[PDB]
Amino acid sequence: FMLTPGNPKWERTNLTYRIRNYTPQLSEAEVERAIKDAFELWSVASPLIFTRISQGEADINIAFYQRDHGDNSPFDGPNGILAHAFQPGQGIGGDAHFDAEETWTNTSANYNLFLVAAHEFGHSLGLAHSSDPGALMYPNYAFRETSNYSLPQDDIDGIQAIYG
Ligand SMILES: [Ca+2]
Ligand SMILES: [Ca+2]
Ligand SMILES: [Zn+2]
Ligand SMILES: [Zn+2]
Repeated sequence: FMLTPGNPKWERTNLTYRIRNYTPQLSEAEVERAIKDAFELWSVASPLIFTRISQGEADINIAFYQRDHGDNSPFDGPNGILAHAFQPGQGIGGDAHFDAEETWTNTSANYNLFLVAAHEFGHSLGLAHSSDPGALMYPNYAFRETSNYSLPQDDIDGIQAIYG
């Protein structure tokens, strides 16, 4: 596994998240379900608890944006970069942005919002990319059955190394 340089970590364990907007490819429910299940993989392997707020200042804000979107790291249209996240911190820290131009799905067709969100959430929690091709934290996307999905061992090792 690989930790974000500088080892940034949340000095807190109950963190809140907020879904600022949705993608019209999927229903709101399915979007909300992908995010919830994505936060839970990490949750069952660490002491972190995740609470959703409908509005207000959450620790981790989630949003789908296009090209330029205020943070100096414009997305690039279809394919290529799918999403990105900010390491732990106050402010934009912890935030996860998804490319609004992608095809978001909840099947095997590219892309599956759950596998990508669970990936972004590791970064928001302080993990960098892993060189283990089987880890969720691998640089490039790959579909894995999601129905009864759980965190690969290399990723468990990773949040464990950070949070215990
Ligand atoms: Ca893209
Ligand atoms: Ca934040
Ligand atoms: Zn962004
Ligand atoms: Zn990544």
